[PDB]
Amino acid sequence: VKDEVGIRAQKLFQDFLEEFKEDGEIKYTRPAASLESPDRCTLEVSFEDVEKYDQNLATAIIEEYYHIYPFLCQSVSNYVKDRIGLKTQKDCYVAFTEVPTRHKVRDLTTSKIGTLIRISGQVVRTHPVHPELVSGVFMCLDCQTEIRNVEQQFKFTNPTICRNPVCSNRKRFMLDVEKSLFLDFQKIRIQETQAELPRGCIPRAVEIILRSELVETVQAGDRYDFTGTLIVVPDVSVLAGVGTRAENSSRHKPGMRELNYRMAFLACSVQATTARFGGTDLPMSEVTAEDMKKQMTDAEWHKIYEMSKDRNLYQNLISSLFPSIYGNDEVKRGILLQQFGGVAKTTTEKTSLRGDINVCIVGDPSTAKSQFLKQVSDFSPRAIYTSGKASSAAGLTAAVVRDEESFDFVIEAGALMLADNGICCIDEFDKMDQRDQVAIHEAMEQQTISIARAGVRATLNARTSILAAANPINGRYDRSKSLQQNIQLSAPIMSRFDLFFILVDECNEVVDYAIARKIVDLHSNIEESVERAYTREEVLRYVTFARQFKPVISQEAGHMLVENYGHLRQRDTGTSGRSTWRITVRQLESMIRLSEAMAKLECSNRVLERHVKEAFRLLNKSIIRVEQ
Amino acid sequence: EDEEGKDHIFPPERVELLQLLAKKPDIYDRLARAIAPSIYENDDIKKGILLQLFGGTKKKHATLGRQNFRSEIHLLLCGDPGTSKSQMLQYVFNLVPRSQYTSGRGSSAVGLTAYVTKDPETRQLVLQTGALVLADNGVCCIDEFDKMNDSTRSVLHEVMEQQTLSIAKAGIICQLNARTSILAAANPAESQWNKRKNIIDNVQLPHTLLSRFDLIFLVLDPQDEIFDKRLASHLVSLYYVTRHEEEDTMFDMSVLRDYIAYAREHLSPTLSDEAQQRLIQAYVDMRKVGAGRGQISAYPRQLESLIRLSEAHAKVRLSNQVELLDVEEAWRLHREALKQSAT
DNA sequence: CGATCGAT
DNA sequence: ATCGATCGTTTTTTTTTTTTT
Ligand SMILES: Nc1ncnc2c1ncn2[C@@H]1O[C@H](COP(=O)(O)OP(=O)(O)O)[C@@H](O)[C@H]1O
Ligand SMILES: Nc1ncnc2c1ncn2[C@@H]1O[C@H](COP(=O)(O)OP(=O)(O)O)[C@@H](O)[C@H]1O
Repeated sequence: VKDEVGIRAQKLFQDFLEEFKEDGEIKYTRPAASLESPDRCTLEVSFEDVEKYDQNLATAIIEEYYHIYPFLCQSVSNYVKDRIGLKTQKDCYVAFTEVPTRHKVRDLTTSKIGTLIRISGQVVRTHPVHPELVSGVFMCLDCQTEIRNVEQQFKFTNPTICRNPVCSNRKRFMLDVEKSLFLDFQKIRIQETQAELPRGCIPRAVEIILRSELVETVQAGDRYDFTGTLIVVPDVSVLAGVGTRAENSSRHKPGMRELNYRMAFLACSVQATTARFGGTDLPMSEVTAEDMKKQMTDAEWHKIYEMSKDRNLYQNLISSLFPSIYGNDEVKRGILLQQFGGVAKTTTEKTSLRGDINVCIVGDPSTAKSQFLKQVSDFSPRAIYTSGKASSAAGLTAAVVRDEESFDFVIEAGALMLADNGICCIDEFDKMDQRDQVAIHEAMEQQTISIARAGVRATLNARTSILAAANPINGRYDRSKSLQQNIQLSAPIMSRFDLFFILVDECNEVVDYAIARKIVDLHSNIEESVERAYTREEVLRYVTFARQFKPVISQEAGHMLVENYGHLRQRDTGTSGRSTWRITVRQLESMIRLSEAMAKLECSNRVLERHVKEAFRLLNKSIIRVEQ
Repeated sequence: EDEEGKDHIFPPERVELLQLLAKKPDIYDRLARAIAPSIYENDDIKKGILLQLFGGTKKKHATLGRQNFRSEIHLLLCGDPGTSKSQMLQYVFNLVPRSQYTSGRGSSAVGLTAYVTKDPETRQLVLQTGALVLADNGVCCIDEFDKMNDSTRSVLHEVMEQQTLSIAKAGIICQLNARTSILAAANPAESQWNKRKNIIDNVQLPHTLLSRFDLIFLVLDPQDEIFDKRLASHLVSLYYVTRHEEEDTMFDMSVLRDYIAYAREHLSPTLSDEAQQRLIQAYVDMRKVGAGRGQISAYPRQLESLIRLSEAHAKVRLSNQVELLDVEEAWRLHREALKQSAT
């Protein structure tokens, strides 16, 4: 038999890593040790390590793989047997990696089979889980049916001759779906590499298949690294293949099937890169291996305590993410509270209670209100941005279909709608048509929305806050008309938005030259930016930690937010004579979570009356800022 | 030719001639003069073309991860039908490496992206192809700009101002990369640009979005009856002979073409002190512009374009460090076509 | 063109 | 067991009307 060399090879590979494999340690025993209890049968193996210990079985491997492949499972079983009292339930999935060579859709021939190569592309027109009972039990009819044999080939054949008797050799027993061998896969398609975009021909597409553990972790918009298991495809029928046809015409002494095979492709490894984030128990670049609530959730307390303790870190952090930017210092402190948590109570079945807050920008032209947010897509997770007219109202809705593809009417998603716990802000809120506008009129507040005309019990939900992009009528803040005529917009959204912070433009020479003095350290290609206080890694980790705390109110300003709000509406008892304005409890709700988040800054629970006072100050800022 | 990079490397003997070309202060006009095959009228813009011939500088942003300001170069030509914008640039389609040629009403927004339909190869339909993401860094010669629905031309705001794309359909949902520079040949809703009605409104666009562009070097019919005969005779004789001459306009077979090609790659303009500080002084009156009724004025995006122009013109002359003269031709480029609406 | 079925 | 005579065997289409946003 051919591959007994491969048998002994991975055998003594085990026998070496049965001892140490890496510095008195092994990287593929503790994965197997976690395996031992549930026995899930997936273990990736480093391809480098074949060249480390086995001394270039890569070329012993990377051609006759498809035939050798099954012997690796027997090898796997032999591994698990040595130290575990073992039954042959064991199996072999593999998710190979540590492989160098990266080829594409063009170097395809008869000579490319049985390899392990890594390849990318795109993901399109996905398709579902569709099981397989590959195996069973089948022989003659009478008694002699105990058949756990090798009958699991792709080309399936109930017909078997016999095991013990002289009995039927076409009349089969019945089937076993009970105590036999089954498994799963799916099927999707892939387009040409967007890293390899030549002219002329189409995006030649490949067929693709996935084993058990690979499943439902592919997804549209993602590039990959496969195995190189190009196939002889056990196909059944096709046209246009009018080549010569053959079949075994046996010995003369004193069934048919037309043969035209097609191609597909199979793979048993994935690194869905460019699509990987990780929360806080992932060890980052900067860590501190310590004990904590969880693994690395705040094990950098050794610093994050410090980043939660200073009375200076407020302003320092206000200045630790605008190094390349200069403007007012109010949104530079308020906008983070949009990204910073809210309330997060633990309370009744009254109704959904919200954590997030509406947020706005207005300003004169060319003020880099865009550059505030152009980065934010690159900044936060879940929170990817484009414009609203960057798509249709198949941004909010999906693309409305009136032709038959699966059931002839499909509006079940959107573009705003898939921003769950991230914001997908938009620009140009003034000239956009009043369709998504009145959709947002309740989709921001009552985050539980429906449609008709194509509804599969339409109940969708927004999840996050927003960033606005207004601009005045004349392009300038010419004080010649009221704000209600300066923007020519509605009331309730001007109250739904509990925070405005308009950016006004002027002309004073020192300012503009000071900006160019920013530019002094924008192209000094060494030192083209300004100093900082806090690195990004610790910043986002502190952010990722500061939520898990259960913020609380028991504070006399919590008792006497009645007092500050009574004064809020005492001074706002007017705002009715000269160009009347409106007060409303959304303002209170917003101040509440605002004060709460302002104390969530503290890495502490339990609201303090300082936070109320600053929140009152800021609300006063916003409302007097609304003053004409 | 195309952009593999490896299968295009040039020999040192050609580098001799390339740096020879660079050794001309005449080079500032030579290649702009070598733009046309035979056209010898008022090429004063072809220098402004040539900053996109030598197609822009690469101010990378692998440095801070922030603010991703490419040296975005964006210029369009607009004027009357007399100018051969369509034909010039039909020939320039036979120049540009990533030569495209579409225009108003050749293809929709989805006629530029998501060519989605059935595929009997898979026996299934697939999510499929586009136009612009094939033309990264390239150009599409374009005409009849004031012809499209608002569906298109609100895409261009997205790319011209962010140079991006993020897409959401029921099938694949994508955040791709797309980015390139313009050429276009926009037209008005009129037949001639109306005298005493600037393109501030003549071509069909809004109030300061018209102002938003870097600078569109204006085009119009030459208002002089006389010069027709010269080229009506010379460039018809061009046909009558059906060949050229390598006169003072020495048309290089490929000695022009690698100074084009090789000068995309090994070059890195840098600023020490030269080409910045002039308007960093003169911004006093450059932003006394706050006054005006319904006008459009000076803004602090201009200098971004100025630095970009500057590193572009340092690309010609191959000055690894800053060129200063680029400022002077930049100011020229400006105020030859910024006083078209003093009104 | 395939399997059933009978006898030699 | 072997051969031969018995039994039974069938597949091909593309486009027009009213409806909904
Ligand atoms: N404080 C600042 N920091 C950085 N860039 C700035 C600042 N102020 C202005 N700018 C520049 O001014 C430009 C503003 O343009 P932008 O406001 O995006 O146009 P629009 O007004 O159409 O939104 C940006 O390109 C930005 O680089
Ligand atoms: N310098 C030139 N060389 C060659 N042809 C010219 C020149 N100047 C004008 N033309 C002629 O003028 C016409 C310009 O029309 P065209 O530019 O195609 O209209 P539009 O301006 O709508 O694109 C062309 O047919 C071209 O032959």
